[PDB]
Amino acid sequence: TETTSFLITKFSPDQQNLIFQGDGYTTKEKLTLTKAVKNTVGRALYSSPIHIWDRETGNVANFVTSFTFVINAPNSYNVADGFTFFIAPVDTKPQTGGGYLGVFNSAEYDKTTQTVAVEFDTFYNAAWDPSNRDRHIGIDVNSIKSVNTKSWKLQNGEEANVVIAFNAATNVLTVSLTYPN
Amino acid sequence: VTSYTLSDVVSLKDVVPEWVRIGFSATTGAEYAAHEVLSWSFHSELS
Ligand SMILES: OC[C@H]1O[C@H](O)[C@@H](O)[C@@H](O)[C@@H]1O
Ligand SMILES: [Ca+2]
Ligand SMILES: [Mn+2]
Repeated sequence: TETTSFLITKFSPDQQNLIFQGDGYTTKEKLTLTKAVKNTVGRALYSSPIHIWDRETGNVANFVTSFTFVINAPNSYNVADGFTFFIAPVDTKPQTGGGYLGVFNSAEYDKTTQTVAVEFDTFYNAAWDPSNRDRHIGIDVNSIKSVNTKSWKLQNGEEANVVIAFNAATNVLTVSLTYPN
Repeated sequence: VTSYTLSDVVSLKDVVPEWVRIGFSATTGAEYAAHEVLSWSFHSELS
């Protein structure tokens, strides 16, 4: 058995157990991925690698993560591009920005990407996003084109409480987003 | 209290390496917004 756990209920200016990439940085209380500026990318990773599955036994880890995020758009109607929770190789680095969310490079399936992400997409990219044009939660596997989505109404500047759990027994990944109001 | 849930099967073993790093990503393009995280917890167990 190998377990890795952590809890950060409030970020600090000197958050040393985190790796920052792009414009990501911490402040007292919050972790900022991007400011309200055009064409940027910000990422933050937990410092320690995590043993997710083992080739020897073929076992896969059960895991659960919870976080609270806030999207603050200065133009409440024109919002882009979104936020994601991802699981990538240990040497992961920012990928294509904009609609690619800094985690992918195309809408086709790329096994070399080796990334699973759960997106909170705020902008409709015609090339791959749902036709209903709704903002949405999506499960991404090696591609920006989600394998499954759920329309979601963004509450500008409101704290979203999220829980993502993975059941090793059933290979079911569950995402859950809740708002106060 | 508004809530949304989504779920699907993901064969992690065939997509990601044995060891991984986890994190958050957020981007802007021609349009934009501030993306922030207020707290974070994680727990994994591999038998
Ligand atoms: O920001 C919205 C949109 O702006 C531009 O069109 C590009 O950067 C896209 O990738 C992005 O999705
Ligand atoms: Ca999009
Ligand atoms: Mn999308």
